[PDB]
Formats: sequence, structure tokens, C-alpha cells
Amino acid sequence: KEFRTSAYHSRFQTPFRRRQEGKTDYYQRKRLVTQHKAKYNSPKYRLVVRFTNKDIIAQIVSAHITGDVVFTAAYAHELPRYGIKYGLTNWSAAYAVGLLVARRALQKLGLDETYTGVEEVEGEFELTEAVEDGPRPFKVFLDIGLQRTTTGARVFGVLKGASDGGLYVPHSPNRFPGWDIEAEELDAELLRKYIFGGHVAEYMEELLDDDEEKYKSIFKNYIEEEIESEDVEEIYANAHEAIRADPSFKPTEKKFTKEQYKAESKKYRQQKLTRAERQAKVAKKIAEFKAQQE
Amino acid sequence: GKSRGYRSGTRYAFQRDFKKHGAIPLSTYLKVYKVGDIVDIKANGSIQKGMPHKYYHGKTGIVYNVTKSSVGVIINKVVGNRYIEKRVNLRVEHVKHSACRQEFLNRVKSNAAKKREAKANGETVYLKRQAAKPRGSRIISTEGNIPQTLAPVAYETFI
Amino acid sequence: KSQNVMRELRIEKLVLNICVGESGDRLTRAAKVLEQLSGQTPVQSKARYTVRTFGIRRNEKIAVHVTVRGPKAEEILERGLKVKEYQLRSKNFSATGNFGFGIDEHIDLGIKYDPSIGIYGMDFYVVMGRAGARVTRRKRARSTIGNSHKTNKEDTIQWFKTRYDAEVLDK
Amino acid sequence: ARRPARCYRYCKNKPYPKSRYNRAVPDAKIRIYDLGRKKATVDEFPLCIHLVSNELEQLSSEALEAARICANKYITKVSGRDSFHLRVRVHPFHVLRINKQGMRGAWGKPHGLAARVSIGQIIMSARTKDSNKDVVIEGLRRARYKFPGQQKIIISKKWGFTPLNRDEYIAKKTNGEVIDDGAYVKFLSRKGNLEANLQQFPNYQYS
Amino acid sequence: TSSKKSDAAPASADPAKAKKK
RNA sequence: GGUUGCGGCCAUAUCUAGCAGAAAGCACCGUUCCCCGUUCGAUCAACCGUAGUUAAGCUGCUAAGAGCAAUACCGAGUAGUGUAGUGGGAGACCAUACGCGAAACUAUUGUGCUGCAAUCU
RNA sequence: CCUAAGGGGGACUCAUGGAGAACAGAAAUCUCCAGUAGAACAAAAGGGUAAAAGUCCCCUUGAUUUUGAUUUUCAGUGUGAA
RNA sequence: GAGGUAAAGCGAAUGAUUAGAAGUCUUGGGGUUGAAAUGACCUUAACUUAUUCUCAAACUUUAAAUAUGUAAGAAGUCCUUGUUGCUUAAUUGAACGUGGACAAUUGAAUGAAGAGCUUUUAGUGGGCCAUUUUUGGUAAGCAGAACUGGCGAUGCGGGAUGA
Ligand SMILES: [Mg+2]
Ligand SMILES: [Mg+2]
Ligand SMILES: [Mg+2]
Ligand SMILES: [Mg+2]
Ligand SMILES: [Mg+2]
Ligand SMILES: [Mg+2]
Ligand SMILES: [Mg+2]
Ligand SMILES: [Mg+2]
Ligand SMILES: [Mg+2]
Ligand SMILES: [Mg+2]
Ligand SMILES: [Mg+2]
Ligand SMILES: [Mg+2]
Ligand SMILES: [Mg+2]
Ligand SMILES: [Mg+2]
Ligand SMILES: [Mg+2]
Ligand SMILES: [Mg+2]
Ligand SMILES: [Mg+2]
Ligand SMILES: [Mg+2]
Ligand SMILES: [Mg+2]
Ligand SMILES: [Mg+2]
Ligand SMILES: [Mg+2]
Ligand SMILES: [Mg+2]
Ligand SMILES: [Mg+2]
Ligand SMILES: [Mg+2]
Ligand SMILES: [Mg+2]
Ligand SMILES: [Mg+2]
Ligand SMILES: [Mg+2]
Ligand SMILES: [Mg+2]
Ligand SMILES: [Mg+2]
Ligand SMILES: [Mg+2]
Ligand SMILES: [Mg+2]
Ligand SMILES: [Mg+2]
Ligand SMILES: [Mg+2]
Ligand SMILES: [Mg+2]
Ligand SMILES: [Mg+2]
Ligand SMILES: [Mg+2]
Ligand SMILES: [Mg+2]
Ligand SMILES: [Mg+2]
Ligand SMILES: [Mg+2]
Ligand SMILES: [Mg+2]
Ligand SMILES: [Mg+2]
Ligand SMILES: [Mg+2]
Ligand SMILES: [Mg+2]
Ligand SMILES: [Mg+2]
Ligand SMILES: [Mg+2]
Repeated sequence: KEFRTSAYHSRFQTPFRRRQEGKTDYYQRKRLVTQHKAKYNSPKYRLVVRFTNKDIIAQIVSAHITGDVVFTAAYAHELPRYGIKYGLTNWSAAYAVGLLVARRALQKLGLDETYTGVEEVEGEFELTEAVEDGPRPFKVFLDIGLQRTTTGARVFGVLKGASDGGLYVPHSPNRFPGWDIEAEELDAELLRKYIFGGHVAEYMEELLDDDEEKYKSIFKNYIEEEIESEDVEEIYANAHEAIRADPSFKPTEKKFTKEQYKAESKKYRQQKLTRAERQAKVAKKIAEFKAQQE
Repeated sequence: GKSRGYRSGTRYAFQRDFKKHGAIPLSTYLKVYKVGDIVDIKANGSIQKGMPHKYYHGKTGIVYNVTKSSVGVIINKVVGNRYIEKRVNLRVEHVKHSACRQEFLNRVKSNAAKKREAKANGETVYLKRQAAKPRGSRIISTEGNIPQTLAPVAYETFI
Repeated sequence: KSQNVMRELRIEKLVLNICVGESGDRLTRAAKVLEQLSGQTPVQSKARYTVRTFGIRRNEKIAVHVTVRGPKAEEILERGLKVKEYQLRSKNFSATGNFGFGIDEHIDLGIKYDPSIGIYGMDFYVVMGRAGARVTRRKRARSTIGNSHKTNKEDTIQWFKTRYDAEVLDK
Repeated sequence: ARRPARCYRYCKNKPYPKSRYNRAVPDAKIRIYDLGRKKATVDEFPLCIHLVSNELEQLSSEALEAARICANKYITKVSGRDSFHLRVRVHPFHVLRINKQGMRGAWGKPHGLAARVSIGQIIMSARTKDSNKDVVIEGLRRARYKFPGQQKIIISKKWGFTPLNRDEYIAKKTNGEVIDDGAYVKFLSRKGNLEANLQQFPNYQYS
Repeated sequence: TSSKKSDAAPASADPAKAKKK
């Protein structure tokens, strides 16, 4: 039997537009977003963490019926301003993006002097504690989307950065890199190693004395900047400081105006044929079919 | 053997709409219900907790209590020769704001607007609603519309 | 352009199946043969249901299979094509561009023979695919492959004839 | 054995068909609904004559079989087995029940089958040639005696078993909008794949 | 060890339909 | 206007087959020391952005396309139905009066719109 | 009837069809594609359910404690259940 | 707002069901052309495709009429800022409020021998009939339900006569 009948198409119920795209887990989305009905219009704030092939996107979002509204957003491509120009998808780049978004959100809110965070990153597990006789810390819930929960995943780098930046984000340390599952304690030394790019630096050192050709191809950008492993840590250590000095968002200066961009894109992309045009097409195809009348 | 269970006779009432089964669109969970809101009740068959009884499917009431995932609604039910106040705990999946408020709440504003502007012009305006009245006189032009005479048609079989 | 670099055919995976009809020592020895050939721990398949004629029952460990990818898959594939003397049939290629054959003795592949192990026949299947099959296998944003990029019987047959200098019969 | 037909004439009960709820149901006496030269083409038999019910009524399967046999016998005897195509247009899907202590536990058992027909519903249709009109009419008029109630013999305005009038059929035929399908025809559609539509109707004069 | 799949849901001995001539 | 992240309504958004896609983005793509998961680094994890590609994803256009959506001197004021009679008819049923009123069918049009943030020839 | 067939989390997708692989055949196991649920969810049926409520994996005991309000049956009493 | 009954539908799902037509490499068989070839053929039967006749209390995309829930203000709408141990990242909200504004067309029709409230007690707890809807039954001055109106409990004019 032919399966794909017209009745099959008639009775098919298409899923949600963004579920058929495979982008939103609506089970997890419902559990995250729904707010206690007795807290009425007070919103729950989400830390959306998304990884592209080249970029890390971290946004603080509250949801409404007309659509989500962004509070602040920090991207990984903002990092070159702070001194990290290469490896924009490290675990440490994730940490830097989390710290940046935390500082930027707190600047927007006004909680800068209060809730500085963990200023001396030693890799210990810590949660942003509320200040007595003061406003509660900005509460944010982690939204990892479709990305799998694994101990060592890069999303928890943004987690730790946001936690160290002063935001209150509830979490546990059994998914951080450096968690010993057999002896249920966190090796904070290894976590601190991962926070400041220690694994990448150790890879640089191990590859340079073993495969110099591969070290030359994999770590090109590092070679022309004459940046070795021993000053890798400094690249993050300064950047952290810079992130805390001026976490404000500076938009990129646009080489063209909005109208010029719109006109340029509007020049391409085909536009739909008029009804008369396709009627003429049908008439021509009918006439040109008369040549296989046999 | 007689059968009278809680969800007896709800085969079609509690069905999801055709081509609308599955996940709940999230506007249901983002709406905010306050005590005094008027809400329609429609049981969603896919959420069985906090589900209304089949009597309240299709009834409209007042929210009196708001909880984590549910609202308390006051319904007046006929029991013999009087009404009994019923207090039903319903999850917000079975509830939607009633559209009867928005019609009456707009007429209050419109009446208020009409009252102020006639007052601005130093004149009067009448705000009471009226039923549809019989139509007035009118003149039918026949230029291009001279009456065409019709007759009843003869009987035919078309099978 | 049909002559694009990313349209290059190449092996996705090779799956090795030994369906010994019983459970116990013989299936274990077939698994030993598979672990010898591939260097990877194979996985045993249980019968989905019971058939008395075949002497199998539901959840009885019947078959064993293993998946190999990369250079080792290529080495095993040509080692098995030598036993087939590089001659498959047209009937052997599926419409989705995958192909398979079955050897009858596992010592023809080129491994040491042990009287304790004995000889087991073996089933070979190669799964073909171009670059970009990750679209159909990734978690997020899963989609389908375009028609020109799809693998079919003809493209796989021509690629097999070119890359192995073998003959594809049709008896 | 069989009760008199007067016991089951009227649609007093809801429809009671064979189903998973009544299973020990006998078969209807009528099994064949198409007779005569049923492989004849549409163009061979232009004239259609109906036997129409003027009653909201039940006709037993036994009565349907008897009328079918009578009409077929007469028309093949008078005009030949290849001069007509007879079709019974009502199928008996309603199960009658019989009861026979007393009225306790009186739900009956299946007893027979009947077709529930409405007013104006066609019972029998006969497609034939024009010259065989007077024969076919008399074939149906005899069959009327096997049925209860009032039935009318009505000459159709349409060509054979088609839904088109005898003039619209000629128009759609000379316009290449009709093709044969064995005993029936297929009509051209101005919707869907243009190439498949054109392939199926080569003689279509487009305007 | 290795095996643990059967993402199906089977009945009893269910030699499936098939089983005919 | 294009693109991405997060969305609202949840097919005018889906399905099939073709064709096209500037910039950026996205994607495929390269690698396995490290966190991590597998029979299989295929999925998941990590690293590089370095060697390559728009072939595919994605986007747009095409189709007397299927489906879907909308409209109606379409069908049809039909079927049905509230109310009435000391209406017709042996009956089955039917007509009429004051009201309400479909579905199929047919024809035509259309094939996502849009919110927050970021980015771009 | 069930220490899971309860609870939480995670991964996967079921019935079925097509095309292929030694013995292997209508039915053993493997692979790709298709697959709106046509399966499965203890049980009778209905409803409900697809990144799940189904299959599989990991951890568990919320199948716990104190007593009120409420829904159904209703006399707006009880019991059961929620 | 809710509904899923009438009608309608089956070249829409499910289930039932009549007929041809064209196709395919498990064609299911009979006779071939066969030496076998299964390699074709004549045939019948299956399926597939586009069609066709007829159906459903325990089928259904659609979907009435009657009937049904809520609303049509002063206990309303709007403005400002007080209380709390609840809530928010908050100076956010929630609820209840102080103070201020909106005057008789104070926010549809129609009616209202006015509205509201309490206590106490009788009889009763065999029912039946008519229209319409309707179940069992061949049916019954039979048995059983739904809404209303009646008889019982009711005389009076008519139906000769009659709950
Ligand atoms: Mg999840
Ligand atoms: Mg019952
Ligand atoms: Mg419903
Ligand atoms: Mg429960
Ligand atoms: Mg009856
Ligand atoms: Mg009985
Ligand atoms: Mg008669
Ligand atoms: Mg580009
Ligand atoms: Mg890889
Ligand atoms: Mg990955
Ligand atoms: Mg492209
Ligand atoms: Mg169309
Ligand atoms: Mg009379
Ligand atoms: Mg009327
Ligand atoms: Mg319909
Ligand atoms: Mg569980
Ligand atoms: Mg889960
Ligand atoms: Mg698939
Ligand atoms: Mg039981
Ligand atoms: Mg369960
Ligand atoms: Mg207990
Ligand atoms: Mg218990
Ligand atoms: Mg009670
Ligand atoms: Mg109780
Ligand atoms: Mg309605
Ligand atoms: Mg019902
Ligand atoms: Mg009906
Ligand atoms: Mg059917
Ligand atoms: Mg009908
Ligand atoms: Mg409609
Ligand atoms: Mg209050
Ligand atoms: Mg009075
Ligand atoms: Mg008393
Ligand atoms: Mg008493
Ligand atoms: Mg008493
Ligand atoms: Mg008594
Ligand atoms: Mg009666
Ligand atoms: Mg009675
Ligand atoms: Mg009696
Ligand atoms: Mg009624
Ligand atoms: Mg009366
Ligand atoms: Mg009285
Ligand atoms: Mg009286
Ligand atoms: Mg008298
Ligand atoms: Mg008399």
C-alpha cells in the first residue's frame, strides 16, 4: 500500500514550530519557566547557555506571553576586548562568559558594591550568600537546553563563572570537572586548574616536545603571539580583573546603517510569482505537452 | 450492573480537540489569576491531577484561592430548590480567563469617555443600551434594478 | 556542482554479525573470534522472541555483533574482500547505498586457528554515507539529507568498483 | 421458523448491525448485487431506470433476493443475458431479533437481516439500451410484487450510472473529459498535478 | 558483558505475525 | 530586510519533487592530552578555528502539487429542528404555519505572522 | 496484582513497511530508510500519553508524619476514592 | 463559555460492504511453449493504484435546533500612598485600606398584591394518562425512562356514551 496518502497528510498534527526544529525541550522548559501562581507576575529568571561551533551565548531571560524579554546578554566574541582573543570556546572561555554576564547584570541592577562574588578564585565550591539586612541576591536558574548533563561539560563553566560573579544560581558540584565520584568530594585543585585554562596549557606543553608539527598547526595563533604555557594563566587572570573593572556592554560600531543592510539583503532572495504568471506557465506547459501525443 | 464512577460519560467531553493533543501551549502557564477573576472551566484530559469533576466542565466562576499550581473557584450549583456554593481546587491547565469581563469592562470605559466629552461640549449623552429597533423608512431606486418577476417552478425528478 | 568535495563517498561503519543458533560456550567462542578480529569488546544480541523450530527462546543470547569504524574497518573490509576474491553481486547493494556479504569460515580472514575455538561463519555489512550524516544523528536540530546528497545503490556500486578494482556480478 | 414479514416492516429500533457485540448473526440471503453484463462499458447502456422507495421502511434480505431473482429471470428471458446491467442499491445491514420464562430476559437473538430505506431512496437500478426500455420497466414492475409498500419506477435523467445528465455526458465526452475505467468512467480534474492529469486525458481540448 | 537493548514492547512468545505460508 | 540565541500563537508554519542562496551568522568540517560516554570519540565529552565545503543542514523561489488556512448570488434556505392545529393519510409517513438552521459538494484566494537581545555588504 | 508495575533524573523510540547480509528458510541476528502511534502503558473498557506516561539505565522509599479545607456519591450524613 | 444528539461523511481515520478497470519480480492454482526452462504464454484468485454501490447504539473530520454556565456597575471604574511576620533581585507584587475624581439615562428589555429571614408541624413516601423523544418486545388497554401539561384531588360546555 502507498503509505503517504492525502488522508495521511490531512490527519497529521504538526508539532510546535520550535519542537519540529529540534531546538526547545518543552518538558524542561515548562518545569523551568512556570512560576508559583501566588507570586503572580514576579518572573523567574533563566540563564540560557548555548554553544555554537565558534561562539558561547549566555543570556538572562524572563518569559512573557508576547515572547521572552532579554535582561542582559554576554557573548564569547566580546572576550577580545578583555584580553582573550583565541580559544573562544574553552571551558575557561565559558567561565569568563559567565563572570562577564554576572557582572553586567549586577551593574544593570545596581548590585555592584554588594555581591562582588568570589574575587580570589581558588576553585572551591561556593554559593553566593545573601547579605543580612539587605536585598537578596539576583536569583537565576540554569537552562542548558538540549545539551547533555555530563560531569565536565562546558555549560558548568559558565555556571561557575556566574556563581563566582555574584549571581545566586542554585547548583551542585558533582558535574564540575574535578569531581571524584568514588570519593564523593570535589578536587578543588583540578577545578581551579580548569578555570584558568590549565588543561590547554598542559596540552601545549605535552604536544610541543612530542609532535612539533602538530603543535605548529594546532597552536598557530599562540606561536605568532609568542605566548607560551607559563603565561597562559595571566591571560585569564588579567581578563577577570578587566571584566570586573568595566563589565558594561559596548556594542560593535556598524559599518553600514540599518536601512543600507535591509536594502542590500532585499536585493537578493526571489519574490513570489503573480497568479497570472503561473497561469501562463500552466498554459505553456499544456501546449508543450502536445508533442508526446504519440 | 449499574456504573456511576467519577469520570463516567466523559468520553467526548474530556477528549483533546482534533489535532490538538499533546503538550500544553505555555500561555496557559504564564497567565496570572487573581482573586476575583472570572474564569471558564474546561477539563484538559491529559492532566489528571487537579482535574475538575465532569459537572464543572463548561462552567464559569470566581477565583477565590490561588496556590502553587492551582486556583480555587466558587461555583453555585443547583441542588433541588436552591444553590449550593461549591469550592473546587483546579490546576491552571483546566482554567482560562472569561471573556465576559472584557466586554463589560470596555463598556464601562466607553460610557465614561462618552460622559466626559458631552460634558466638555456642555451637552448630554445617553449611555443606556437599547435592543434592536424596527427600521425606518427608505427609498429603493430602480435604475438598473427594475423588478424581475418570479414564478414557482414545475416538479421534476433528477435521479 | 555535483563534483563537490563534500559529496565524497566514504565508509561510515562496518558491522560484523555471527548468529550462532544456540547459547553458551559456542556463542562465547564466536565472541572471542570477534574480539580477536576487531580488538573491541563485541555485544551479544538476545532473541526478541521464542521459536521452537530454531531451538531458541526469548532473551536467550543468540547472536553477537560488533561495529568498527575508521582505518580498522577498512583493513577488516579488504581482508574480507580477499576471501571473497573481490567479487560481489548486484543483488547485494541496498537502495540506501549499503552493501554486505557473508564469509563461511573465519580462518580465511588470516587469523590463527584454534581447535578449541573451531570455525564459525560470519556476516559482513558495510554502511555507506557521505559527509554530513551527523545531521541525522545529532541530538539538537536533527534534520534530513538532501536528495543529491543521499546515498543510493548506483553511486555506491560505482564507488565500490572504482575504489577496489572488484567486479559486481548480477546472477 | 421465519415470522411473517409484517413483524419487521418499520424502523422502530436503532440500527443493529453485525459487530463485535452481536456475533452469531446469519448471512443475508442476498449476496449478489450486480447482474447482467456488468463488464459492459458506460457507452453501451445509456438508459437508467430506478425502482424508488416511497416509504421509510425496512426490506428484508429475503425480499431483496426474491425481487432480484424475479427481475433477472424475466429480463434475461425476454431480452437476453447480455441486454442489461441490474444493480441492487440497498444492502441489508440491520439485524432483526426474535425472542422465543415469558418476558424475563427477553433480549432476542439474531433472526434475519433487513435494509433500512428512506423515502426517495433507490432500491434497484437498471442500465440498458433505449430499445430495451419497455422490457426493463416490466422487469422492475414484477419485482415490485415481492416488496411491501409503495415503490415507483422512475426513468433517470442521467446517462447510465453516471451523475451527469444525458446531455452533460455527451459534452464531457466530446470534450475529452471522460475516460473509460471498465464498467465506470473517470472525469478530468482541473486540480492537482498538471502532467498526470494531461497524461490520463490525452484528448483534452484546453481553451 | 554486553547486550541490554530491546527498545520494543513484546507480548508473550509472539513469533510475530508473519508465521504463515 | 538577511542571520543567530531565546520565544508567543502552534501546518497560511506541514509533506513531496526540483532550482537558487551575496555579507555575516549558523552548519558540515579537523583532533583525542585533558573532564566525560560508548561494541564503536557514530551519539555524548573535551581541544583547535588551525587544513577544507555550501554538497548537505538552514533560507528563499518554482508546482492547473497533496495537505492546510480563509472567503461565498456554491450547494441550501436543502437535511435537520423549537413551537401549532378536531391538518392529509388505514398506516408508513407527508404537507402546511411562526421561528432557528447544517455537513458534504462546488468555486476562488492564500501558503506563516510576530516579541526580546545580538549581529551583517 | 506491583519494592516496582511507586518516586526522581537521564538516554532512546514503539507497532509496522521497504531494501539488503553464510548456514538462514514466512519466523532466529545485523544495517539503512520509512514509520502521528497504526504498539505499549498489570487487569474490563474509555480517555490520556512521543526529546513520554512507552523501552532501557542510575539512585531511591513521598506507598512517610500532624491534622484541617475541598470534589464526587450526598440528606450536601457516613464509607470508599480523589 | 461548555456540549457531541439530529443531520451529514465514507474517491477522511476505524469498522462493514457491491462492482468492474489497469498494473507488480513471493504471482495461489489449472493447461501449456516448455526438455528443462520459470525463462514466457491462456486462464482464474490475490494484492497495489485511481475509481464504484451501500452502512454503524456501543464509528467519525464537520456539526445544528431546543436546552445549559457566567456577565450586564456605586459591594462599579480610575488616581495617590499606608499595613504585613506573605512575595520579589528590588522600593517587585498580593490582599485589605486612608485620601481624591466620576450624580440620577447610576450604565438593556419586561414584570413585580414588594423583598429578605426563622421556627415548627400534618399528610405523603402503591401512582397513572396525553403530545413529542425513546428502550425491551411480533405485539398488547404490556413493561420501562426524558421534558412539559393533566387525572388522582375536578365540577362545568362539547366528543352520543368515557378519570
Ligand atoms: Mg531534560
Ligand atoms: Mg451502564
Ligand atoms: Mg471535547
Ligand atoms: Mg495520581
Ligand atoms: Mg424497540
Ligand atoms: Mg438477563
Ligand atoms: Mg409493492
Ligand atoms: Mg559564508
Ligand atoms: Mg569526531
Ligand atoms: Mg560534542
Ligand atoms: Mg547549500
Ligand atoms: Mg493546493
Ligand atoms: Mg383514524
Ligand atoms: Mg419550517
Ligand atoms: Mg460531513
Ligand atoms: Mg520509575
Ligand atoms: Mg524522562
Ligand atoms: Mg527514520
Ligand atoms: Mg485483575
Ligand atoms: Mg509508570
Ligand atoms: Mg503506606
Ligand atoms: Mg497505602
Ligand atoms: Mg459530604
Ligand atoms: Mg465523603
Ligand atoms: Mg454553542
Ligand atoms: Mg454520547
Ligand atoms: Mg445518525
Ligand atoms: Mg473502508
Ligand atoms: Mg444515512
Ligand atoms: Mg466549520
Ligand atoms: Mg479580602
Ligand atoms: Mg396584578
Ligand atoms: Mg413529614
Ligand atoms: Mg409523618
Ligand atoms: Mg415520613
Ligand atoms: Mg403505601
Ligand atoms: Mg409515551
Ligand atoms: Mg407503562
Ligand atoms: Mg402494571
Ligand atoms: Mg427530552
Ligand atoms: Mg395534555
Ligand atoms: Mg390540582
Ligand atoms: Mg378539568
Ligand atoms: Mg358532558
Ligand atoms: Mg364518538
